[PDB]
Amino acid sequence: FFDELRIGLATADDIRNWSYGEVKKPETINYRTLKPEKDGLFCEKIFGPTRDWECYCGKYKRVRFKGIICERCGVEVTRAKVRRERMGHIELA
Amino acid sequence: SVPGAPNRVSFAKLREPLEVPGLLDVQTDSFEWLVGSDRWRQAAIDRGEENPVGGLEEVLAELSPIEDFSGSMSLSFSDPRFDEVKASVDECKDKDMTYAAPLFVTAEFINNNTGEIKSQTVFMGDFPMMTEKGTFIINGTERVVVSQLVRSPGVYFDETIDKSTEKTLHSVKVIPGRGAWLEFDVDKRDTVGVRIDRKRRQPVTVLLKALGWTNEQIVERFGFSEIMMGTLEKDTTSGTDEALLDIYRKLRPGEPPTKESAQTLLENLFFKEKRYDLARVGRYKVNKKLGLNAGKPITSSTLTEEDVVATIEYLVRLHEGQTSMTVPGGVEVPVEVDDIDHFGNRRLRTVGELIQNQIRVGLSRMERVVRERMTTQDVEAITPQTLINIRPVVAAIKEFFGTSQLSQFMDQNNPLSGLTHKRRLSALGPGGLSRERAGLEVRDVHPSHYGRMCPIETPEGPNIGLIGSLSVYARVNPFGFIETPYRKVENGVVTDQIDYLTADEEDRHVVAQANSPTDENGRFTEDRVMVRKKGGEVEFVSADQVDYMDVSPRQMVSVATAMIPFLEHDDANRALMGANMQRQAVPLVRSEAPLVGTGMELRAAIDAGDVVVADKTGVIEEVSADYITVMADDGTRQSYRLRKFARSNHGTCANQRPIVDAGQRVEAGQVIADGPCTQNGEMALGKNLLVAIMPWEGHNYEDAIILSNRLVEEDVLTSIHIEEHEIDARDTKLGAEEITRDIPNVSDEVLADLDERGIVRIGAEVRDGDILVGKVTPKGETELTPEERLLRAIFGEKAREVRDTSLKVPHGESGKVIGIRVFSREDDDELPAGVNELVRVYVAQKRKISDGDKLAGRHGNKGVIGKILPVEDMPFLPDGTPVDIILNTHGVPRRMNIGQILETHLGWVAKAGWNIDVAAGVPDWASKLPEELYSAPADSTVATPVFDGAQEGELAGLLGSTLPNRDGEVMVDADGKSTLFDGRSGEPFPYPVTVGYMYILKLHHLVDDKIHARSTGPYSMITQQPLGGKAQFGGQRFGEMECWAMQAYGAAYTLQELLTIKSDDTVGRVKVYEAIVKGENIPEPGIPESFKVLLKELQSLCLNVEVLS
Amino acid sequence: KRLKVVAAFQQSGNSPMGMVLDAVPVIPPELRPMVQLDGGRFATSDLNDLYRRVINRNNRLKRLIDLGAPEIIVNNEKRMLQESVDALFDNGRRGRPVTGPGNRPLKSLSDLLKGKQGRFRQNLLGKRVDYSGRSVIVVGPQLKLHQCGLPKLMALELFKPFVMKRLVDLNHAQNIKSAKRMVERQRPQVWDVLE
Amino acid sequence: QEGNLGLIRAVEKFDYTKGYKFSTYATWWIRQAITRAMADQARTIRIPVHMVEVINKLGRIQRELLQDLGREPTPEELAKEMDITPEKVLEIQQYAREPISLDQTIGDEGDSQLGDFIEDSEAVVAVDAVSFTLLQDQLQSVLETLSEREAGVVRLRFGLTDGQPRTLDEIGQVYGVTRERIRQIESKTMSKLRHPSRSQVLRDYLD
Amino acid sequence: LRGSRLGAVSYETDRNHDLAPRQVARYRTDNGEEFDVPFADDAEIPGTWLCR
Ligand SMILES: [Zn+2]
Repeated sequence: FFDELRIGLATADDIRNWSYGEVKKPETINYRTLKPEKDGLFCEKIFGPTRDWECYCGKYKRVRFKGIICERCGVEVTRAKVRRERMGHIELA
Repeated sequence: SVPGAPNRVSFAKLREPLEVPGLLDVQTDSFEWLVGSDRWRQAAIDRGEENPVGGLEEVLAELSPIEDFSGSMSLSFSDPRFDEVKASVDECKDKDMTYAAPLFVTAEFINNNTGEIKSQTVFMGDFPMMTEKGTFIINGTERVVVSQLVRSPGVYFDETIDKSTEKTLHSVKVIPGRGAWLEFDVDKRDTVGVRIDRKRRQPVTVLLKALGWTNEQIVERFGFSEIMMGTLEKDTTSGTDEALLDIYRKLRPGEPPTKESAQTLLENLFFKEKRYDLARVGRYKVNKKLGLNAGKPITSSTLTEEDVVATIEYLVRLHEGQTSMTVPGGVEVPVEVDDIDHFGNRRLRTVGELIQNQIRVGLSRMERVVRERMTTQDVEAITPQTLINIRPVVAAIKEFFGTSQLSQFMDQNNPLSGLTHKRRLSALGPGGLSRERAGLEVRDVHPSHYGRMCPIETPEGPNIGLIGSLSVYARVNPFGFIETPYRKVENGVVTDQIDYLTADEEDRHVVAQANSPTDENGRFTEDRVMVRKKGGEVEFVSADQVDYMDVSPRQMVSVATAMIPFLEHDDANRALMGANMQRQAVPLVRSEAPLVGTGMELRAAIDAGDVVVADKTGVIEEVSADYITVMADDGTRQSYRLRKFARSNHGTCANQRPIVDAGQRVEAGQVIADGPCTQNGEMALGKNLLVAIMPWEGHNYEDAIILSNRLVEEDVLTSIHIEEHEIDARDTKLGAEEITRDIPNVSDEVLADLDERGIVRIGAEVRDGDILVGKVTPKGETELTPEERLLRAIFGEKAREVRDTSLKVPHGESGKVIGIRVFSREDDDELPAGVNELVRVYVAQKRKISDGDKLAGRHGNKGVIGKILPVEDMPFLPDGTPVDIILNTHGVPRRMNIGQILETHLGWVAKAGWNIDVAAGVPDWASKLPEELYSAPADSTVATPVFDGAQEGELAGLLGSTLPNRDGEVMVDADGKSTLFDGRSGEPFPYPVTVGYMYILKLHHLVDDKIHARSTGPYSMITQQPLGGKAQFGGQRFGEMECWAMQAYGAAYTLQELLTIKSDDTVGRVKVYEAIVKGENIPEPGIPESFKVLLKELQSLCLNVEVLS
Repeated sequence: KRLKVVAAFQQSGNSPMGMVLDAVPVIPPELRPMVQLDGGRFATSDLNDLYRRVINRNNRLKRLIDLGAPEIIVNNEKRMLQESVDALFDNGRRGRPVTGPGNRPLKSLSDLLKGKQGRFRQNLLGKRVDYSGRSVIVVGPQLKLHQCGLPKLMALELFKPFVMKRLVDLNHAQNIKSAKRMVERQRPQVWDVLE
Repeated sequence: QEGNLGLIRAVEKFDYTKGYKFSTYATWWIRQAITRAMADQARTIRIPVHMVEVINKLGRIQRELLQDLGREPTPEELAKEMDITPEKVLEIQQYAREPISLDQTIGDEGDSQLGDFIEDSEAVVAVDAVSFTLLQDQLQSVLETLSEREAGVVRLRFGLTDGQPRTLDEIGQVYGVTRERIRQIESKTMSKLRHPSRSQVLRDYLD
Repeated sequence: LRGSRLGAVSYETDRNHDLAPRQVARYRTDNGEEFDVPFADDAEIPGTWLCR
């Protein structure tokens, strides 16, 4: 439901809150095997999986598990549509 | 003239003193000049020219001699060569490779420090040699080069008034071939401020002081002017170094000035060929405009300081307003302001110069690279081949054809379309009028277009005016100015000397109209003759005043506009529309020449190159549908191959067929085979059929058209169309892609017409969605869903690890496979990198006319097909023949094209023979009718030359003197009307209706390929919106004005549905589809992707857009 | 004027700290995707480049502070970091714009919505829609004022979902996919349902 | 800046005791740092140092060998001097590829973009989303409810009820039967269900 | 042309009333903040983690 749209000036804390991870590395995708890197601009750990309800290490690949965060690579099994819904932040020096 | 021309009686009353010249000379002659063919030098020499130079030889002579920084050694180029084309035209086109021939230039090296010299040939790439039909073939596609209209170099005197102060100021803009421009000025305050470049303005006195002339010299030659009288005392500077240094600082502020570089830099930008250059044309124009170097053929091609002071002198004289002036040493010349759109300074650069520009750029870059590479190498073992790297020139030539906006797919919709594409003139493209600006003022007709550029033929889109076709009789002067022929006339007598004149040189004389009368000797019968005059105006003058005359009435119209009978009875708008539409006529299965037409239809075909012609007189030996053979009279045998069912660039059929029989004695230049739109060597773009002008039950309301079912039964308007599908098999990182008959998840009956190698059989009929080529590709996704596992375990389809990505017919296309081609890396075919195999399949289909098709006449009367009616529903003449087409009456007068009525009446006169009795002499209305027109048989053909056609009196007499039918009666009275019987009720119509035979076309804007619609299917990735365009399931666009209309209706819910559910609501589309399939209630729409993406963007910009409730 | 500017912060709750940044957000990847095209081509939005120009210049700065480099080095690094962030947010308002291969300036975040293209001016004024068709029009003199004639093929394909629903309802097809396949080839016994 | 880093690392090794000049020693380290950075982060896709090395070798050889014959070297000529076989050379050439930008404007106007006509291969198709549900309402709901406990094995064997497929013995021990008994009842169920009389309804999904 | 995303789509039965048992752990960070992570039934207890 929509009543009005407010446009404030975002502070540092809001920017930190909007992000589930920090981009600590400048690579986009691996030149070989064509997958996102562990800390790159396309990392699955930050923006979610690229395959529906799958995992980076392949240990979890079914809707049998959803919302579970993997204990070895950090990617949570969830719909792939989250990759257009989650943001990241860069902490400036 | 033409041996095989069918006898077509013509209404022509005037005689032709000059036959129509070649219709493709503009392209071929320019190309021959570019390559410098000896067969072009032989003609250039005849023009009284000594030691003519080819264009490429000119480009090489520009860089001849070459030198380095210290002139230790010099390089040189000369003598381009051409060995032979790599392959034939047909082989080059079918092997989708590029037509070209090797180019060799002989290079020479001289050592100044030692005197050692050497020379050898250097391979300088492969040059795309032109074909005989004036086209190039690149990557298996035929392309044409369209000339570009531009502003010629010279001095442009101009004037303008000031709105605020009502003062007039003058300027002299000078545009060079290359470099930086400059312009004089006369400010309202009398300050003569030059803007030497995009830099700022200063008085011209400083410009003149900076080079040579002192303070006391200026008074010698300009001691009769007021503005300079004031200027010589308004300014204050006597030191040449100061003026030089002042101009140096203002030109390049912030740089260290020196007393020698001050002269060095100014000389490096106006008076040196390596930076600033005016072409051969520029010097000619400047010299004749100002009278300098009268008659001298001097080769100078860059500014001369004498001409600059002559320019300021001319400006001074013009500001005063004197009629003429004279430069000391030159000749007397007139003083006037120059028109910028006048074709005396607007010039067209053709294919030759367009190619030469790119060659020049490539050679310049190559010269830069070689002058860099020279330094490292030694001075004994060095050779030109080691020095030169031909990469830039070849790369730039190859980039020109494949990327230049002036290289265009040839419009192979019909022979006339291609013929009028090669002769097109364009103002757009690089180096011309920027498409963003597109000034509205330059689009209108200027009085100099007469006989040079057609005023009727232009695109009807936003490109109106900017693009037009060349005239029929026009030829291009070597300088790039369009000439036109005129008959020399003398003291009341017309002579046999035809002279080509340019616009400027024609402006000096008086030119009379062609239609004016003359006696047998050539004397003017009438005392006062109507002529044209210098202002581009129409006046009357006595006999003594006349000085020239036009060559023929058709001189001012192009080829296409010339093929419209009774053009003078049609307004310019409808004539333009008809000329444009004549280029959209699709060829039919069987061609039929118009019953009534111009005399041009013949040549427009022969010069189009789509009709096989005899190369030598002789006898036909053997004739076959695939090729013809002829035996010359000098013991020589020639063989011509005929193209069959070939695809055109636009999808039509480029069929050819013979017209000769064994034992026929042909003559040189005689048509042997017909092109797509040809019959007996005459252009046949459509069909002539029976038409009656009358409204009919509203089915033809608002310019719609009604057709008899006969035209569908006997395939009168059926056309063949061939599409070309492709698919390439190429490797991937999970495995290679294979072409095979077998593909997963299909029945064996789906593969009925598939070879063992996957490709469909030749001649097999393919429906929508059928398989043309089976191509499985690696998938490797092993973890199938448990339900699929169970199903595949139940049945025999255990499992597979590959996809079914086969090539399938587009949803909407169907036909029969007429051909297949396969290219494979297995035999080292030139497959572009990254491809293993490639297969092309041709699918051809016949198309009968149907509802929604578009037909038009030659007079801009196009319409859709509202209804096709049974033969028994059509109105029929008393003899019983039904009418084929019926056109609404109300459209004829308001749209204002009466030429179609005369066309219909003369078509009836031609269909049924005519004869006029001679008892009391010839009838008065037939006093001037030629003898051969007195009597003609049935189903004859007539020619009505444009601007010399049959006057309405002669046509009325012909209507009144028609012959009867088989029953000895006349169906159409002397007024061109006949009674008609209603096919529905049977009662005769209360009043007579006008009937005849009209020649109609079939336009390529068919309904068979424009209908499309979408329910649900593929979308766009990034935008999450349904994609559109040519592809299947192309969605429609709900623009902004549509939203405004919905808002005005107050349709809040429908607007939301059209904006969220049906466009970009990813979670809503599936739910709506499943609700429809289940019949449940439609769920309310959710948040569209657009708003979410906008919110995320604004958040990314560190703006905390928070939604409130 | 200075009052009209400052009073915005007065009693508005938003402190002026917002206009000094300690962390720069990253737009979700799908709005700057890395797409594999046919033949192995990859395509990616210019944003990915600009972001890297930050993550690089920041990272090196994180190193330069560790090494204790002279004042000049660190000052230059921080100036480059500020310039890179400025280019990332809105390119071209300062100095010359950062350009990619050839001669073309990269599109920044502000360019996504400020120019002729973008959400506000381009993407929000109309969009493509499903369940729609187009075709030439002809005169029907036999029509009532509230009637219009539609081609058989267009109407069938456009009503496909309702057609399948009714076909499966009347036992002509055992399931939705069977009705779909039947409609694909326009089987004769569907017109009585389409009507 | 990277040259400055190289200078720093040079100064932490310049040794006066050898008598050499600072410039002579520091030039090498400056080049090292600058080239390492330029090969590490000059591409959107990071081709590692060892791979960009061989890529540069291939590029230089291709550029240089042209003067020997006047042609751009092909895989045969390149392999004849790179000491590697043509297929590896092709792989290297593919690996050296770089991504283009979607924001380029195509169509002779500044209205369309390269990216508007990108068809999505992952986009959900509604019909399938419906069809599967129907199958879930036709396979699991109807055909399963025809053999009671004999059909119960299919629920665990194929994991239709949970998604975890089970081995024979693993579902033999939930009841009081051996793995081979589970195999036998599974064979009975497969024989009975595979018969056309019931498969006629289920076949039409991918017949 | 057809575009790819290095991903895929699946449509199997989602639900919430039947779920695998989470094992929830919490981690304290050197900056003073705390976070939570739900793990699977494997009963693993990782000692270290990298947080948001
Ligand atoms: Zn994992």
